[PDB]
Amino acid sequence: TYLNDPVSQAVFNILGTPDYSFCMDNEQKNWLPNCNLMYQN
Amino acid sequence: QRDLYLSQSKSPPCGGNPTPEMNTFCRTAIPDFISTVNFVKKQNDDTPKDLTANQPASFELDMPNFDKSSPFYFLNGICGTVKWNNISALNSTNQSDNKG
Amino acid sequence: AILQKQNEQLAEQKYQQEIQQRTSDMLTAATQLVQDWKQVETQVYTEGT
Amino acid sequence: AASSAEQLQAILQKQNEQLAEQKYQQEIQQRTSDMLTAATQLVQDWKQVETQVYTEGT
Repeated sequence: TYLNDPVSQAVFNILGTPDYSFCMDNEQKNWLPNCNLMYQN
Repeated sequence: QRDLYLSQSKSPPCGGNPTPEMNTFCRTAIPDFISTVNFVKKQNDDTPKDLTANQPASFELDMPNFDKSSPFYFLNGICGTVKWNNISALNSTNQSDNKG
Repeated sequence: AILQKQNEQLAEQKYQQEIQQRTSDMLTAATQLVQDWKQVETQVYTEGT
Repeated sequence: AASSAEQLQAILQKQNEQLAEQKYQQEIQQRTSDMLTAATQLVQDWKQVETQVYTEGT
Protein backbone atom coordinates (compact mmCIF):
# COMPACT_ATOMS: atom_id res chain seq x y z
CA THR A 1 0.00 0.00 0.00
CA TYR A 2 0.97 3.68 -0.05
CA LEU A 3 0.78 6.68 2.26
CA ASN A 4 -2.04 9.23 2.31
CA ASP A 5 -0.24 12.49 1.42
CA PRO A 6 1.61 13.15 -1.87
CA VAL A 7 4.07 15.63 -0.35
CA SER A 8 5.05 13.09 2.30
CA GLN A 9 5.34 10.56 -0.53
CA ALA A 10 7.97 12.84 -2.03
CA VAL A 11 9.70 13.19 1.35
CA PHE A 12 9.68 9.44 1.97
CA ASN A 13 11.03 8.88 -1.54
CA ILE A 14 13.95 11.22 -0.85
CA LEU A 15 14.48 9.47 2.48
CA GLY A 16 14.19 5.87 1.33
CA THR A 17 14.95 5.35 -2.36
CA PRO A 18 17.91 2.95 -2.12
CA ASP A 19 21.07 2.66 -4.19
CA TYR A 20 22.18 0.05 -6.72
CA SER A 21 24.81 -1.29 -4.32
CA PHE A 22 21.97 -3.02 -2.45
CA CYS A 23 20.74 -4.82 -5.58
CA MET A 24 24.44 -5.51 -5.99
CA ASP A 25 26.87 -7.92 -4.40
CA ASN A 26 29.34 -6.86 -1.71
CA GLU A 27 32.28 -6.18 -4.06
CA GLN A 28 30.24 -4.38 -6.78
CA LYS A 29 30.49 -6.94 -9.58
CA ASN A 30 27.05 -8.51 -10.29
CA TRP A 31 23.42 -8.25 -9.19
CA LEU A 32 21.21 -10.73 -7.44
CA PRO A 33 18.74 -12.38 -9.84
CA ASN A 34 15.98 -10.99 -7.60
CA CYS A 35 15.69 -7.42 -6.34
CA ASN A 36 12.14 -6.72 -5.18
CA LEU A 37 13.39 -3.50 -3.55
CA MET A 38 12.65 -0.36 -5.55
CA TYR A 39 15.73 1.83 -6.09
CA GLN A 40 16.84 5.02 -7.80
CA ASN A 41 18.06 3.77 -11.16
CA GLN B 1 40.86 -10.08 10.95
CA ARG B 2 38.76 -13.26 11.05
CA ASP B 3 37.51 -12.36 14.53
CA LEU B 4 36.57 -8.88 13.31
CA TYR B 5 34.75 -10.58 10.44
CA LEU B 6 32.80 -13.10 12.52
CA SER B 7 31.79 -10.39 14.99
CA GLN B 8 30.18 -8.87 11.86
CA SER B 9 28.34 -11.92 10.53
CA LYS B 10 25.69 -9.66 9.04
CA SER B 11 26.66 -6.30 7.50
CA PRO B 12 29.11 -7.69 4.90
CA PRO B 13 31.92 -8.52 4.02
CA CYS B 14 30.91 -11.70 5.96
CA GLY B 15 27.24 -10.87 5.29
CA GLY B 16 25.18 -9.78 2.32
CA ASN B 17 26.16 -11.69 -0.84
CA PRO B 18 29.88 -12.44 -0.50
CA THR B 19 31.99 -13.41 -3.47
CA PRO B 20 32.67 -17.18 -3.21
CA GLU B 21 36.31 -17.05 -2.07
CA MET B 22 35.47 -14.52 0.65
CA ASN B 23 32.72 -16.87 1.76
CA THR B 24 35.38 -19.56 2.08
CA PHE B 25 37.47 -17.05 4.05
CA CYS B 26 34.62 -16.35 6.49
CA ARG B 27 34.28 -20.14 6.69
CA THR B 28 37.96 -20.94 7.05
CA ALA B 29 39.66 -20.79 10.43
CA ILE B 30 43.38 -20.02 10.56
CA PRO B 31 45.84 -22.93 10.99
CA ASP B 32 49.03 -22.75 12.99
CA PHE B 33 51.94 -22.11 10.62
CA ILE B 34 54.86 -22.92 12.94
CA SER B 35 53.58 -26.49 13.31
CA THR B 36 53.77 -27.01 9.53
CA VAL B 37 57.38 -25.99 8.86
CA ASN B 38 59.59 -29.04 9.42
CA PHE B 39 62.81 -29.65 7.52
CA VAL B 40 63.54 -33.28 8.40
CA LYS B 41 60.41 -34.72 6.77
CA LYS B 42 60.93 -32.53 3.72
CA GLN B 43 64.48 -33.87 3.55
CA ASN B 44 63.21 -37.46 3.64
CA ASP B 45 60.72 -36.59 0.89
CA ASP B 46 63.48 -35.10 -1.28
CA THR B 47 65.96 -37.96 -0.95
CA PRO B 48 64.99 -41.19 -2.74
CA LYS B 49 64.10 -44.13 -0.52
CA ASP B 50 66.79 -46.07 -2.36
CA LEU B 51 70.21 -45.01 -1.09
CA THR B 52 72.60 -46.44 -3.70
CA ALA B 53 71.36 -43.62 -5.96
CA ASN B 54 72.95 -40.18 -5.89
CA GLN B 55 71.23 -37.93 -3.36
CA PRO B 56 69.85 -34.56 -4.49
CA ALA B 57 72.51 -31.88 -4.21
CA SER B 58 70.30 -29.13 -2.77
CA PHE B 59 67.13 -28.89 -0.70
CA GLU B 60 64.77 -25.91 -0.81
CA LEU B 61 62.12 -25.52 1.89
CA ASP B 62 59.85 -22.50 1.69
CA MET B 63 57.89 -21.32 4.70
CA PRO B 64 54.97 -21.18 5.41
CA ASN B 65 54.60 -24.90 4.69
CA PHE B 66 51.29 -26.42 3.63
CA ASP B 67 49.72 -29.51 2.13
CA LYS B 68 48.21 -29.43 -1.35
CA SER B 69 44.60 -29.61 -0.13
CA SER B 70 45.16 -26.57 2.10
CA PRO B 71 43.59 -23.36 0.72
CA PHE B 72 46.68 -21.52 2.03
CA TYR B 73 49.03 -23.21 -0.45
CA PHE B 74 49.72 -19.96 -2.28
CA LEU B 75 50.89 -18.45 1.01
CA ASN B 76 53.80 -20.90 0.73
CA GLY B 77 57.01 -18.86 0.63
CA ILE B 78 55.58 -15.55 1.86
CA CYS B 79 57.97 -15.28 4.83
CA GLY B 80 61.23 -16.09 3.04
CA THR B 81 62.71 -19.37 1.90
CA VAL B 82 65.65 -21.47 3.10
CA LYS B 83 68.07 -23.79 1.30
CA TRP B 84 70.73 -26.28 2.33
CA ASN B 85 72.89 -28.66 0.33
CA ASN B 86 73.65 -32.31 1.02
CA ILE B 87 76.64 -33.98 2.63
CA SER B 88 79.30 -35.10 0.11
CA ALA B 89 79.57 -38.51 1.86
CA LEU B 90 77.12 -40.09 -0.61
CA ASN B 91 77.48 -38.31 -3.95
CA SER B 92 80.98 -39.75 -4.24
CA THR B 93 81.43 -43.47 -4.90
CA ASN B 94 80.64 -45.19 -1.60
CA GLN B 95 79.00 -48.54 -0.93
CA SER B 96 75.77 -47.97 0.98
CA ASP B 97 72.83 -50.31 1.57
CA ASN B 98 69.96 -50.38 4.05
CA LYS B 99 69.84 -54.19 4.16
CA GLY B 100 72.64 -54.46 6.74
CA ALA C 1 64.43 -43.70 15.02
CA ILE C 2 62.09 -41.10 16.52
CA LEU C 3 62.66 -39.05 13.37
CA GLN C 4 60.09 -41.14 11.50
CA LYS C 5 57.65 -40.93 14.40
CA GLN C 6 57.81 -37.13 14.24
CA ASN C 7 57.41 -37.62 10.49
CA GLU C 8 54.13 -39.45 10.94
CA GLN C 9 53.00 -36.95 13.58
CA LEU C 10 53.21 -34.05 11.15
CA ALA C 11 51.74 -36.31 8.45
CA GLU C 12 48.82 -36.99 10.81
CA GLN C 13 48.47 -33.26 11.45
CA LYS C 14 48.51 -32.58 7.71
CA TYR C 15 45.85 -35.16 6.86
CA GLN C 16 43.69 -33.83 9.72
CA GLN C 17 41.65 -30.96 8.17
CA GLU C 18 38.33 -32.70 7.39
CA ILE C 19 37.56 -32.22 11.09
CA GLN C 20 38.10 -28.45 10.98
CA GLN C 21 36.30 -27.93 7.68
CA ARG C 22 33.08 -29.60 8.78
CA THR C 23 33.58 -27.89 12.13
CA SER C 24 33.51 -24.44 10.53
CA ASP C 25 30.57 -25.53 8.38
CA MET C 26 28.39 -26.51 11.25
CA LEU C 27 29.27 -23.47 13.34
CA THR C 28 27.87 -21.40 10.50
CA ALA C 29 24.76 -23.59 10.50
CA ALA C 30 24.55 -23.77 14.30
CA THR C 31 24.59 -20.05 15.07
CA GLN C 32 21.68 -19.62 12.67
CA LEU C 33 19.90 -22.39 14.59
CA VAL C 34 20.67 -20.53 17.83
CA GLN C 35 19.24 -17.31 16.44
CA ASP C 36 16.02 -18.82 15.12
CA TRP C 37 15.28 -20.56 18.38
CA LYS C 38 16.09 -17.35 20.29
CA GLN C 39 13.38 -15.69 18.19
CA VAL C 40 10.04 -15.12 19.92
CA GLU C 41 7.09 -13.78 17.93
CA THR C 42 4.93 -11.54 20.09
CA GLN C 43 1.19 -12.14 20.46
CA VAL C 44 -1.31 -9.95 18.61
CA TYR C 45 -4.75 -8.72 19.69
CA THR C 46 -7.65 -8.13 17.32
CA GLU C 47 -10.51 -6.34 19.05
CA GLY C 48 -13.78 -7.00 17.28
CA THR C 49 -15.83 -4.21 15.74
CA ALA D 1 82.32 -43.87 16.76
CA ALA D 2 79.66 -44.94 19.27
CA SER D 3 78.44 -41.51 20.38
CA SER D 4 76.82 -40.00 17.27
CA ALA D 5 73.28 -41.42 17.39
CA GLU D 6 72.14 -41.37 21.02
CA GLN D 7 72.47 -37.61 21.53
CA LEU D 8 70.60 -36.80 18.32
CA GLN D 9 67.75 -39.16 19.21
CA ALA D 10 67.73 -37.40 22.57
CA ILE D 11 67.60 -33.91 21.09
CA LEU D 12 64.90 -34.66 18.54
CA GLN D 13 62.80 -36.21 21.30
CA LYS D 14 63.37 -32.99 23.28
CA GLN D 15 62.10 -30.90 20.39
CA ASN D 16 59.07 -33.20 20.17
CA GLU D 17 58.16 -32.87 23.83
CA GLN D 18 58.69 -29.12 23.92
CA LEU D 19 56.49 -28.54 20.88
CA ALA D 20 53.80 -30.74 22.44
CA GLU D 21 54.01 -28.63 25.60
CA GLN D 22 53.90 -25.48 23.49
CA LYS D 23 50.65 -26.52 21.74
CA TYR D 24 49.02 -27.57 25.02
CA GLN D 25 49.98 -24.15 26.37
CA GLN D 26 48.52 -21.88 23.73
CA GLU D 27 45.32 -23.86 23.21
CA ILE D 28 44.73 -23.16 26.89
CA GLN D 29 44.95 -19.43 26.13
CA GLN D 30 43.04 -19.69 22.85
CA ARG D 31 39.95 -21.29 24.36
CA THR D 32 40.42 -18.83 27.21
CA SER D 33 39.90 -16.06 24.65
CA ASP D 34 36.78 -17.65 23.13
CA MET D 35 35.14 -17.89 26.50
CA LEU D 36 36.19 -14.54 27.77
CA THR D 37 34.09 -13.60 24.75
CA ALA D 38 31.40 -15.81 26.27
CA ALA D 39 31.86 -14.51 29.85
CA THR D 40 31.60 -10.83 28.94
CA GLN D 41 28.35 -11.28 27.02
CA LEU D 42 26.92 -13.25 29.93
CA VAL D 43 27.76 -10.56 32.48
CA GLN D 44 26.21 -7.86 30.28
CA ASP D 45 23.08 -10.03 30.17
CA TRP D 46 22.99 -10.28 33.98
CA LYS D 47 23.51 -6.57 34.62
CA GLN D 48 20.41 -5.82 32.51
CA VAL D 49 17.17 -5.04 34.35
CA GLU D 50 14.06 -4.01 32.41
CA THR D 51 12.02 -1.31 34.14
CA GLN D 52 8.50 -2.32 35.15
CA VAL D 53 5.61 -0.72 33.28
CA TYR D 54 2.31 0.78 34.45
CA THR D 55 -0.84 0.37 32.36
CA GLU D 56 -3.60 2.61 33.73
CA GLY D 57 -7.22 1.63 33.17
CA THR D 58 -9.91 3.62 31.41
